[PDB]
Amino acid sequence: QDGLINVRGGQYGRELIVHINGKDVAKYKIPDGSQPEHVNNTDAQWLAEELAKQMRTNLSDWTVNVGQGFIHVTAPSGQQIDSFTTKDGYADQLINPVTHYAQSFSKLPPNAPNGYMVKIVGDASKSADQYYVRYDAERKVWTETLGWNTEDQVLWETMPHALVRAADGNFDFKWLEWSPKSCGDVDTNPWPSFVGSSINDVFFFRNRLGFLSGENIILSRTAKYFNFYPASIANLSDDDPIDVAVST
Amino acid sequence: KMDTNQIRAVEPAPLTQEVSSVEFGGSSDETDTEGTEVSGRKGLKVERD
Amino acid sequence: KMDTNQIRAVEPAPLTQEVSSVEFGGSSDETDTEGTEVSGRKGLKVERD
Amino acid sequence: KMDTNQIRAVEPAPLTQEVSSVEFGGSSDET
Amino acid sequence: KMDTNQIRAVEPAPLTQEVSSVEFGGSSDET
Amino acid sequence: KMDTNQIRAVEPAPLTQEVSSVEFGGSSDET
Amino acid sequence: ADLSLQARSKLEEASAELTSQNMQKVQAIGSIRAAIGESMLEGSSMDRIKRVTEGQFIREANMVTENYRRDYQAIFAQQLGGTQSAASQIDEIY
Amino acid sequence: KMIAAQTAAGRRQAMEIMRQTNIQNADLSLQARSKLEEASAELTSQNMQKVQAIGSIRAAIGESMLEGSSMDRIKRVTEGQFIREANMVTENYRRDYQAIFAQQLGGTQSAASQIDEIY
Repeated sequence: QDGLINVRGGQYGRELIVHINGKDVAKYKIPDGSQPEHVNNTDAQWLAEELAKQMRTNLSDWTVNVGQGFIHVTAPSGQQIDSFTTKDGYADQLINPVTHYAQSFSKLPPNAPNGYMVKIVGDASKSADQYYVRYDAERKVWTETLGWNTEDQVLWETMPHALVRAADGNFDFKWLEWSPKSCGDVDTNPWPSFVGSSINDVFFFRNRLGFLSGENIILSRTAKYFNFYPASIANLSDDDPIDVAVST
Repeated sequence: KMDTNQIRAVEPAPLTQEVSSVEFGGSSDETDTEGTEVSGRKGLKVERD
Repeated sequence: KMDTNQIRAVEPAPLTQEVSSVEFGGSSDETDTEGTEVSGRKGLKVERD
Repeated sequence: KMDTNQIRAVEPAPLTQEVSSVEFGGSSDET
Repeated sequence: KMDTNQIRAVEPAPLTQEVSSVEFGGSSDET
Repeated sequence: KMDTNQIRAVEPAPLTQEVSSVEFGGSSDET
Repeated sequence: ADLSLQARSKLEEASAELTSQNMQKVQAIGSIRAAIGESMLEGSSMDRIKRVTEGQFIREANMVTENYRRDYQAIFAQQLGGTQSAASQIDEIY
Repeated sequence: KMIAAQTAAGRRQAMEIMRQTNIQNADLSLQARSKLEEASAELTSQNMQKVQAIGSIRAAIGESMLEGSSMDRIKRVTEGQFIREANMVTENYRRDYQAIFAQQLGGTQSAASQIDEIY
């Protein structure tokens, strides 16, 4: 539904074309650059504004806003994009479309809006590295987050509870608040493998909270007792929890 | 015929101080969230008043 | 005589995004084929209904 | 330690990015 | 010696500094 | 482990490819 | 036309590197496939470490393709720069 | 008539020299964006090693069963090492930008003086 357009500088005189649902939306040609007045036409910010104004006229509602170096397009919730491509009139590095599916983390917009989800699927064939990252605006950094349509939490009602001594001396019997999964989708970050079976036993192996499901051992992270999920889809941290189902 | 001072007055685009990058999970630690991030037996212990 | 607009209108050949290579056997794994690729005792086990 | 030994033998490369730039010749005007 | 072994595997990079300089062309005077 | 030890000593070279570019001179026209 | 042939050269240099990284990919992943099978632990964690290591090799191929892509962009621009320089100079002749 | 043609040649010569330095200036601006990407890709690669290394450190301190302020320090320091070199990558990009920003400016001033001299 949402898209972005990078802006890089235009290089003085190349036709810039945007395709929205097959329409040549917001076609614009930078001038040659002979007069000093044309020098202002090359900076990235002004290209974002000018392309947006033409996009406003061509598109019905399609609320479009421009950041420091990008162009954000939002569909009117009636129809989706369904085709998002741009022509630089040059080598590709003038304006390239940014959808929610990037091939590489290198091929990512620097600016982006406040919250923008990207699935980096390096190879379509392979489960591989299909991790999601999402932009953070307060600090210009992309932080990986789990998938959009996935659910991150267990019920906490069926998960084991704890009897906790309170500060005043009396005793509380609460459930344990675990950690929502925050790395990937259900296919790439599977469930802790006890979410369908009862928990047999509880133990503390070397600084890890341990559960025995039907057939497989489940151990949490070393530091975090209630966090049964790996930290990152890529570059496993060697602290992440272990889930092994005894072969035999 | 151009303008003499107009060329000089033009200046390049200003500096961008910070470069955006991917921050993989596990880098963030010891934040100010009330959620349990304190680890080990330190988190489980509660003081008596 | 040429046409100075015609030279400018000419543009180089467009970008080729992907480059061909060889996948030696063993790179492909865990596909959607019904053929038995699941390995170990997991594949041999069958659930009860 | 079969898992730890063999994974240490993986060793993928960094592959830092490398870029070049465009050039324009210019022209000399006669009369 | 788990702490000593792992810290030895940390290996951050020094990344010494590098700087370049400006250039001015000059002009040729006619009449 | 005779087979594993010796094959580790094989070490063939990768020898990545290298290609150059062609050149043309051009001419200056008189009259 | 030289740079156009040079683009084709850089494509096949990158292609040769892709196969070279690929034949090490199958040896390294194939080596892991053995130990996972021999570990007799099985489970979700074992599928992860193969998945993560396989993810590293795919990132390797993506960057090689990316480096060629911007290699093409630089010489695509360089070809175009010569064409515009020729167009302006030809125009001044007349 | 002849003098008018020479002046018409003079301004058109100024047009091309200004156009040439504009193409070069726009070239370096795209090159600045490229160096930002190279620095950005390095920061992600350094971030990839950071979480593995820090994640590895967290594993042994947890299993060390010792805890305390000193063990919080060793993680704190080795995390600091990754940050300080991450800052230097950003600093090196700034040094690169300052040079090309200046180099773009030098071309504009060089073009300005030559154009003003023609007429």
